[PDB]
Amino acid sequence: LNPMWRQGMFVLPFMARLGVTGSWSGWSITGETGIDPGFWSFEGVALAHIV
Amino acid sequence: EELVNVVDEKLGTAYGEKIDLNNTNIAAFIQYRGLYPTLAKLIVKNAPYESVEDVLNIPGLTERQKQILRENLEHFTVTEVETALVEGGDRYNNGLYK
Amino acid sequence: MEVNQLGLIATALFVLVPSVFLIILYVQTESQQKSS
Amino acid sequence: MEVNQLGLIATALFVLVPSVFLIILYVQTESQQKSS
Amino acid sequence: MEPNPNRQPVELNRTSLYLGLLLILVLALLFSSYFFN
Amino acid sequence: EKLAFYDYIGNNPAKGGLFRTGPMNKGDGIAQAWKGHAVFRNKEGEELFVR
Amino acid sequence: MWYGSATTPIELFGPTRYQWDSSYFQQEINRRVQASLASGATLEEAWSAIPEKLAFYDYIGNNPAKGGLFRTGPMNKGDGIAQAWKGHAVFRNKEGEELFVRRMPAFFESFPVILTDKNGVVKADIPFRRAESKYSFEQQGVTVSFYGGELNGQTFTDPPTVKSYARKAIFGEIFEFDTETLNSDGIFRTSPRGWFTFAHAVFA
Amino acid sequence: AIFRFLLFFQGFHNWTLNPFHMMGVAGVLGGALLCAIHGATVENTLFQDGEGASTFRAFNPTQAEETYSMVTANRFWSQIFGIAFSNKRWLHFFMLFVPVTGLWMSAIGVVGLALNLRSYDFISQEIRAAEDPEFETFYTKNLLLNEGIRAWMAPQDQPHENFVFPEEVLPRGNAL
Amino acid sequence: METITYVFIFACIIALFFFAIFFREPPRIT
Amino acid sequence: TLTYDDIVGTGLANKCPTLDDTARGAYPIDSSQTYRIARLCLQPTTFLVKEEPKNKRQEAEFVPTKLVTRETTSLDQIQGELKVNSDGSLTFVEEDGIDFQPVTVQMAGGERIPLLFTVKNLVASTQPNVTSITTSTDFKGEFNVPSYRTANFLDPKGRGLASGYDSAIALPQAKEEELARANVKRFSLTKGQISLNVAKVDGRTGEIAGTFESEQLSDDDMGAHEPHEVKIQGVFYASIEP
Ligand code: CLA
Ligand code: CLA
Ligand code: CLA
Ligand code: CLA
Ligand SMILES: CCCCCCCCCCCCCCCC(=O)OC[C@H](CO[C@H]1O[C@H](CS(=O)(=O)O)[C@@H](O)[C@H](O)[C@H]1O)OC(=O)CCCCCCCCCCCCCCC
Ligand SMILES: CCCCCCCCCCCCCCCC(=O)O[C@H](COC(=O)CCCCCCCCCCCC)CO[C@@H]1O[C@@H](CO)[C@H](O)[C@H](O)[C@@H]1O
Ligand SMILES: CCCCCCCCCCCCCCCC(=O)O[C@H](COC(=O)CCCCCCCCCCCC)CO[C@@H]1O[C@@H](CO)[C@H](O)[C@H](O)[C@@H]1O
Ligand SMILES: CCCCCCCCCCCCCCCC(=O)O[C@H](COC(=O)CCCCCCCCCCCC)CO[C@@H]1O[C@@H](CO)[C@H](O)[C@H](O)[C@@H]1O
Ligand SMILES: CCCCCCCCCCCCCCCC(=O)O[C@H](COC(=O)CCCCCCCCCCCC)CO[C@@H]1O[C@@H](CO)[C@H](O)[C@H](O)[C@@H]1O
Ligand SMILES: CC1=C(/C=C/C(C)=C/C=C/C(C)=C/C=C/C=C(C)/C=C/C=C(C)/C=C/C2=C(C)CCCC2(C)C)C(C)(C)CCC1
Ligand SMILES: CCCCCCCCCCCCO[C@@H]1O[C@H](CO)[C@@H](O[C@H]2O[C@H](CO)[C@@H](O)[C@H](O)[C@H]2O)[C@H](O)[C@H]1O
Repeated sequence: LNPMWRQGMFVLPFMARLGVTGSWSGWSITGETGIDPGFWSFEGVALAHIV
Repeated sequence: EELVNVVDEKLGTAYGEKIDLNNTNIAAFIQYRGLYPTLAKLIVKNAPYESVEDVLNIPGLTERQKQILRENLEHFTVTEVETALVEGGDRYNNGLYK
Repeated sequence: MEVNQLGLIATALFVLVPSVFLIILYVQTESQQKSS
Repeated sequence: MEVNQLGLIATALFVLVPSVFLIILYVQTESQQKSS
Repeated sequence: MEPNPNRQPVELNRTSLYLGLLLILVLALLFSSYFFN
Repeated sequence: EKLAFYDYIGNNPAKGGLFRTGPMNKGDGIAQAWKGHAVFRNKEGEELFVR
Repeated sequence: MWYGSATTPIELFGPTRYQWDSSYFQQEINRRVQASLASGATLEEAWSAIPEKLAFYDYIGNNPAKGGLFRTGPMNKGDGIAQAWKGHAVFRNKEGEELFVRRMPAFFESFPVILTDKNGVVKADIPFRRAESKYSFEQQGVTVSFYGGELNGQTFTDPPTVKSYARKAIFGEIFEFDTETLNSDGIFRTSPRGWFTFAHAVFA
Repeated sequence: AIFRFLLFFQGFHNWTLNPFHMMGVAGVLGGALLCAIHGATVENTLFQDGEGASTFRAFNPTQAEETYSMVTANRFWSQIFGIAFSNKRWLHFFMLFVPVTGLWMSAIGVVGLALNLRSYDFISQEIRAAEDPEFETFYTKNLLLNEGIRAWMAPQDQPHENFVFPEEVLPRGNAL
Repeated sequence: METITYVFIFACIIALFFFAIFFREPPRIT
Repeated sequence: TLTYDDIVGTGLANKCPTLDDTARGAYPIDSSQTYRIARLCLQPTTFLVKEEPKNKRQEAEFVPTKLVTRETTSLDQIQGELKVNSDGSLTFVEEDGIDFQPVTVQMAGGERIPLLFTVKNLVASTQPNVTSITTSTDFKGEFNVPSYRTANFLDPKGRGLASGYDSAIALPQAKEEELARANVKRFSLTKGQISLNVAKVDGRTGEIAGTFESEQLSDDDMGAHEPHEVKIQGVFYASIEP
């Protein structure tokens, strides 16, 4: 009931479409119990770009 | 629907007037003649007391210890065991010093 | 009144920023003849 | 957090305003040699 | 590095200054109400 | 619940406004739960439907 | 502006910090109350005579000394918009003895609540380490009665409420504030007398 | 009798959290750095104008050429700190402005504490900590120190006040 | 909203550091 | 064999006693003889925290969490009499030991759930007619979950239960009404449940081993917020003696 699109998320959805679906914080955009993105988590993607 | 601080509330009962056998901390007994050292550890070490006199019935007490206890019963009392005051060994070391 | 809290800034910047862009140019123009 | 609502402006202006005053002078200086 | 050829000066006359401030300030009197909402 | 949620005009991109800034949650609020399907009957027991 | 002066009326600018220091207003109040009694007037009657305006000045909340450099806005953003005088509060213990709350010296952000008798003997107080309270309310059976003001005639014997009222006593006369209108936060802010003085002492 | 004036301030005015005192420090502290970095730069940039090692004499109290090399200095720092002076006249004015200015801000600050118009708290922090008992910042920590400094000090430091704080009132941690 | 305001002024000091070093007016010998 | 300078740092001091695959024995329970438990150890392995209801009553599950502390979780030295009351069933009565450890686990989202992993005042019993404790045996029972923080604990703003401030000292003229919750520190006390299931035995030495699972409550913070539900899955050793 509170998916990313209700929270005015603009860029998050674009990272989801291609595969980035989790956070270093342990949560998943699909809501999966403690999974583990590689480095390529939403934080990683943001990082890469900043660099 | 009122939140209550059990300790401030207990300072309304006999606790806050006399040594509470079920609650007050061991060092309270260092205020009356030969009562602290050995008896205090006994009193405290023996669960709650349904009533003051019950001290008199603690295991293996000497007819002397018993004699004193009777002397100071007028300074004792009893109130519902209060977790906040009993939990954590607080009765042997309530965290206070000088 | 329950106004948008970012309104005071959205309006303030929307004025200063480009408005200053112009002030810079103008003055830097004048000085190409030592003026100011 | 219950911050001061005028903080975002008090800080924004406190930066832009005098900061722009300096940018104006500097650039108007450069142009006294056609620069910019 | 050495001096760069392609390189002109920039310019903006009084009139433009004035017409800009008019455009800015007015766009601001227009949109400010929709920003405060 | 997810399904029911999509069946709510409040998630219709068509509603909304140009200066109604923010996420959809600043509008009708943060969806908490589906109160259930509502059937409206009149005195005769007939089942009515809301337009 | 900081001290007195016929050019700095206290009804245009606020009270002086020195009028609180010497319990200026408090004195005149008693001086009246005590008189009203000589005139044969019920305790209530006597206090109920004290003008609200006067009581108000006898409140640390209007002390220019309280306040802070960045605590912006009018005094009402602090403790709220004064609505009415809840009346004078007398605090008696179990023995009936009348205790007195030690006031807050404009200097202390926070102050303890000590209650002493006539000759300043510590009679009651609110403890920090309950392990050995001797004067805790309850233990002393403190109570509070009100005279004049809007709580006039009422008494409270309930520990919490007595305490609450005692902590608000520290600030001098107890009032009722409206804190919703301006969305106040409960923190004192200085008056014009305060600011004006600050600005001019620094520009100087 | 001064160290006392220091703590009193920390305890009642929470001075160290005042932006004006901070500048005060930044100036006194940085004016010391200038008065020491400059001194060292001059001494280790001296041309040789003597034969021995004690080069103090090599300096003719009489006019002429600079005694150290401003050119060499400007080079050192610029490659070992990116920025470097290069205008003795500006360098020495900065050296006047830095420590002077900071003691001025230091003053304005106190002119403020005269009216107890201090910079005691950050409301945003208080409101949060009042509601949420698990919020703790070095800010709040220091505020408790102050409560302690006032409670225990006040009595003997303000005699005309006849303070009397029963042991049960004295704020204290655990054990200590 | 504050976080952002603090991180900005900071990002500015840091970009201003770059320019002050690598974009000064070279101290030419006169 | 292994000593202190042998274990120090290896963190073996937290893992407790094993039984080489030789077990499956049977420790003869005499009934005409009094038995006690020398050392009962409980080594935590996994902590789960039932996802706070979504409000939408749709069966909340226990999700795994990351251990934010170190290897400071094990319960050891626990002892007490293993009473043999009628109908053959055994009943252990916890007497004393290092029967509690404050653990803090970082949860999936972001939260940090501190609980008081304990088995204080534990009293577990077994199936009736227990003769020679075997891999078929097992204990179950309740225990008291004290309270993460003691009556003495003070909060960042000074307030506390048995000691400390009375209120929001930094907001002198605000409404106390809404701050009540946090100005009055209540001290809870609740029940916890475990169940030690024996997996290995050593008839000879009289030492059983196995897995355990207990469920308890998290820290409510002197009652500032609601406590989370926890479930702990670990291992346990147990040296029984007459
Ligand atoms: C750690 C770093 C630090 C630093 C660098 C500073 C720096 C400063 N502090 Mg701060 N302070 C600190 C920590 C620090 N403080 C802390 C932790 C506290 C406690 C919270 C304080 C509390 C504090 C207080 C309470 C005060 C300062 C003040 C000052 C300023 C000094 C002003 C001055 O010029 O005095 C130098 C001395 C003078 C008063 C100048 C006049 C001196 C005359 C002309 C000399 C006469 C000499 C005579 C000829 C010789 C006779 C001598 C005899 C022995 C023979 C200075 C900016 C002061 C201030 O703010 O002033 C406005 C002040 O009052 N500070
Ligand atoms: C492709 C473009 C784009 C899009 C589609 C979005 C979309 C979104 N943003 Mg993002 N955003 C963008 C770019 C974009 N953003 C950029 C570049 C930034 C950096 C500044 C941001 C920063 C940002 C923030 C900080 C936030 C969002 C949020 C959001 C969401 C809420 C909608 C909203 O904010 O409406 C607001 C829109 C408006 C009212 C703008 C209308 C524009 C006016 C008409 C232009 C001015 C007119 C012009 C001067 C006329 C002159 C004419 C001339 C000829 C004279 C939404 C999903 C919010 C969020 O997180 O959601 C929960 C939020 O908080 N965005
Ligand atoms: C003589 C000076 C003066 C004085 C004493 C007052 C006094 C007052 N004003 Mg008025 N005001 C003034 C001038 C003055 N004002 C001017 C010129 C304006 C036009 C901008 C206003 C606009 C104004 C408004 C819009 C409001 C008030 C309000 C108020 C009242 C609340 C106090 C307050 O706002 O604190 C706030 C004060 C501060 C936190 C400022 C501290 C200043 C910092 C330290 C300066 C920045 C430092 C500097 C950059 C350092 C650089 C150092 C360098 C060497 C490097 C108070 C009675 C309020 C009111 O109506 O009350 C209900 C209100 O809403 N005033
Ligand atoms: C590790 C070393 C260290 C560092 C880096 C700092 C840094 C700082 N101190 Mg601290 N201080 C230290 C040790 C240190 N201190 C110690 C041991 C004490 C005594 C316990 C103090 C006591 C102290 C006091 C009492 C005060 C400060 C203040 C300050 C700030 C301004 C100081 C200033 O202007 O000095 C003079 C100026 C210079 C010589 C220029 C140095 C360049 C700047 C200031 C360093 C910037 C540091 C920043 C964190 C890093 C950004 C770079 C980025 C790439 C990461 C500054 C952030 C003041 C403050 O609170 O300010 C708001 C203040 O009042 N300090
Ligand atoms: C019981 C008692 C026992 C004894 C005492 C205890 C021990 C004391 C030790 C310190 C002696 C160090 C030598 C000083 C000189 C020097 O370095 O030469 C370099 C120059 C010499 O100048 C100059 O001399 C130069 C020539 S030359 O140096 O002879 O070549 C000349 O060219 C130049 O123009 C002229 O200005 O020295 C200075 O100007 C710097 C120092 C003096 C500043 C005084 C400040 C006051 C505080 C003093 C505290 C002293 C501490 C004492 C410790 C106990
Ligand atoms: C409804 C009633 C209300 C009235 C409405 C107000 C509108 C009044 C008329 C103004 C509109 C004409 C401008 C457009 C046509 C034109 O491009 O004109 C410009 C005018 O300059 C100007 O002063 C216009 C400058 C525009 C400012 C925009 C700033 C953009 C930067 C934003 C930064 C963001 C980070 C440039 O003119 C030029 O001026 C000279 C060059 O500087 C030369 O004469 C050029 O040939 C040319 O004539
Ligand atoms: C240093 C140099 C800087 C120079 C820049 C100058 C700045 C001046 C610009 C003024 C901006 C006006 C907007 C005010 C609204 C506001 O204030 O709202 C914001 C919209 O933001 C944003 O999402 C900004 C991005 C806009 C995305 C929409 C794309 C539109 C393209 C249209 C084509 C062009 C015609 C934030 O949305 C917020 O969203 C929520 C918080 O997450 C809450 O609802 C808030 O109350 C709020 O509504
Ligand atoms: C176009 C060119 C403009 C260029 C100017 C650039 C502006 C940058 C300056 C930033 C200002 C910082 C102040 C933020 C506070 C705030 O934000 O507060 C305000 C204080 O205002 C004011 O009363 C401003 C006047 C201050 C009077 C005090 C005199 C101080 C003299 C000290 C000597 C100099 C050292 C308003 O007070 C309000 O008062 C109440 C509403 O009436 C509420 O409590 C509000 O929440 C609020 O606190
Ligand atoms: C986030 C925390 C923020 C911390 C802030 C730290 C501030 C400390 C910087 C020192 C202040 C400069 C004081 C001397 C003034 C001066 O003389 O330097 C000037 C450049 O100034 C500036 O704009 C200096 C900009 C700051 C550069 C930061 C250095 C970064 C270190 C990188 C480490 C490399 C491994 C230019 O030089 C002058 O230029 C002329 C002035 O008319 C004259 O030639 C003068 O003699 C002189 O040469
Ligand atoms: C107003 C508006 C708008 C606009 C806006 C915009 C256009 C924006 C932009 C923005 C941007 C454009 C931003 C950016 C940012 C950036 C950043 C933030 C960056 C950073 C960086 C960094 C941090 C770096 C670093 C480094 C270096 C230098 C070296 C190497 C290493 C490293 C990596 C560390 C619109 C139209 C929409 C609409 C209406 C309104
Ligand atoms: C050389 C420069 C080096 C810079 C290093 C840092 C680079 C990254 C810069 C990120 C800038 C934005 O950083 C982001 O700002 C927004 C506010 O605008 C913060 O958001 C904050 O305010 C919003 C409301 O507006 C709250 O809901 C949120 O809980 C709070 O944390 C984000 O928590 C912060 O991550």
